[PDB]
Amino acid sequence: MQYKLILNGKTLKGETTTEAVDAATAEKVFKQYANDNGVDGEWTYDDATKTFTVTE
Repeated sequence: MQYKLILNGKTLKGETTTEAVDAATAEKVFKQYANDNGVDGEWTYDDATKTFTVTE
């Protein structure tokens, strides 16, 4: 119900928390949104840490 999104813009780092019931949909929407905002790197789906990380 709770996930984490860590996106490192090479020179920019930020962490946030959100409570949703559809990570599959949110994860996809956030990816396209982050990319559009200039957020790139390596994304993955961690089940043991239910946390996401992106490194430009």
